[PDB]
Amino acid sequence: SGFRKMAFPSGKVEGCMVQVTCGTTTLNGLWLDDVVYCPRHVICTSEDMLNPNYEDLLIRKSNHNFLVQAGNVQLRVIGHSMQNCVLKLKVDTANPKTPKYKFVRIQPGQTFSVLACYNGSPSGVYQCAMRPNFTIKGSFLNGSCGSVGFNIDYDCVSFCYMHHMELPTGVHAGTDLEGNFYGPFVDRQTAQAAGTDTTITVNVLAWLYAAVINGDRWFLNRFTTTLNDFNLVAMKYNYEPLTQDHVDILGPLSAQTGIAVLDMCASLKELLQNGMNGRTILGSALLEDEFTPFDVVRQCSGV
Amino acid sequence: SGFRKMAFPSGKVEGCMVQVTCGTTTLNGLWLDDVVYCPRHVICTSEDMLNPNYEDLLIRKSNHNFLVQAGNVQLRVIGHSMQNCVLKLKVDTANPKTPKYKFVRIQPGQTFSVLACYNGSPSGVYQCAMRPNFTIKGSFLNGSCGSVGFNIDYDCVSFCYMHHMELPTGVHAGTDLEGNFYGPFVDRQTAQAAGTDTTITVNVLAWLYAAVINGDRWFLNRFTTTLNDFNLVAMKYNYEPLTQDHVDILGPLSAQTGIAVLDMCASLKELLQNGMNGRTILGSALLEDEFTPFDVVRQCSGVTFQGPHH
Ligand SMILES: O=C1O[C@H]([C@@H](O)CO)C(O)=C1O
Ligand SMILES: O=C1O[C@H]([C@@H](O)CO)C(O)=C1O
Repeated sequence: SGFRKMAFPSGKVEGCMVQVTCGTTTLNGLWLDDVVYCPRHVICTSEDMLNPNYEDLLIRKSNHNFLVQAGNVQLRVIGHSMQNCVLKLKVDTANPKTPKYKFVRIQPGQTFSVLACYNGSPSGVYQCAMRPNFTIKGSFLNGSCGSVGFNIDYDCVSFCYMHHMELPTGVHAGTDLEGNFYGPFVDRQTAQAAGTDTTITVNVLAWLYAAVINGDRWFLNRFTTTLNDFNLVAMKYNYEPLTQDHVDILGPLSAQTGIAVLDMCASLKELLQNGMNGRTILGSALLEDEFTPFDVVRQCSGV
Repeated sequence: SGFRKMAFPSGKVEGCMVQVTCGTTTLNGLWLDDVVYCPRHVICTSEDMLNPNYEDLLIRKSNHNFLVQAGNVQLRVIGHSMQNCVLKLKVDTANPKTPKYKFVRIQPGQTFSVLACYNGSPSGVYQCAMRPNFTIKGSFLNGSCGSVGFNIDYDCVSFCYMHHMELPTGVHAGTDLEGNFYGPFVDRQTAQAAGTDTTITVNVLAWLYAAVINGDRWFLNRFTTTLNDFNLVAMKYNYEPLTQDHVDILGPLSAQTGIAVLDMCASLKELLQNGMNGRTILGSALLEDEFTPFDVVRQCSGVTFQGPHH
């Protein structure tokens, strides 16, 4: 029992983190086989980031301009190419600690673990979710660029995020491991607007189900609601629309607890209108939306 | 910027987790050098946990009754001894992945990362704190016993907790790596009450300091209070007393922010009585108390630890 923001073990990812330096700019790289992936803005200074032209800044660079350090063994760069917003540096040595891995692009609402790194050294691991506006509310300091987000599906490490930027409002943007940003963001220091951030409804319900599995039941009620009847209320409170797909996804949690999805939907709606009245659910005074239904299954059952 | 429940990188500890099976009971063990540490109740069945005598159940076992599996090597047990509530099994092979380690007993209020394990395979890592009532608010399922809690200095893993049981209120109890339980709990299926839990005051102040580092300053005021005057108000709200020691520990955060500890205490006093008035601090509507002053300093300063590339 008990419920925690649980991250995956970071060992398999620790063995892939390297330091990539270009000029006076240093950030982290992902070393899989004989390729090192890192944000392409490693070739920029601070003044450069105001309006960088990556076409030009890369043509001016050679293999010897990239200093890659794995621990403090220096990896020799033998090639370089740009794929969207990530730089791919081929080195002369394959990473002996490369795990079974896969490059995936996640949907908003899905969660993943982040291994925060500085100078290629691990600092901490934590869980977060891809917001509906394609930002993430992470913890990143200067030098953290190139840190990766990942899930471990059984034995395969699914890399899904590479950190690139901190926007002026404090949230963070990045790409998949093919270099395509999540959301409308670009690797330039400029005014960039995110979409309205909304709450991940299906995650709140999954988390409400985790609460009931853990003995928190005070928010259950006797009303019942439907699909259209739930969504008309949800979006006044900036909640994502709940689909029949979601209702199926919550099925296993419904069965484990014996409370139908539409019963639970009536409860949340109630919490939306009246508030929590000084009470708590799973140690929180807010409705948590960064646990997927799968996440609840791992902690309360086991995938 | 940003602030998160950050756990230590778990790589160095992942290489030490093994599966320990005795009879029909399977739980996790910690394999350091040629010794495997695990909870001693691996030798009990459900019928034995009602009122076990571990001296007896252990005398009726010998080395071949303990099956230890590391990955897909079967470790051969060549000795077994009991130290308080942990069982120590010597194996014929030293763990090649042993790091600097240390067995420490932590104080209530201190935090550590837990590597949740099942069948000797790590499943997840999360941060938590030793509650003042010597429980921990963990996340553990059946088979998780033997999971360990730890801190990392730089390359040294300080082991401080081994999981043993879930209390009926859903919280968890365990021992240090010498087998001594934290708190008044015992490894027998019996009536056990944890007791009233209090809020870790010095941790809340550390987290308030983290907030101001991150740009959240709305709770600051012009007042200062005295340790005695703050504690009179705090302890009416089920808060741990704040000592001169605590005030010292917060010194570095005070210097970094330019806010005296007793100034921050004046802010906390207000938040305790009036609430947050529909606002949030670091994305939370509650006062967080599971970040130590040290936890705030490294996360806000980006302290790193030794990776696997020597
Ligand atoms: O999160 C951030 O990303 C950039 C980069 O400098 C970090 O490597 C920055 O300034 C942050 O605060
Ligand atoms: O923490 C726990 O201890 C018991 C034990 O049966 C697991 O081995 C249990 O089910 C937990 O959740």
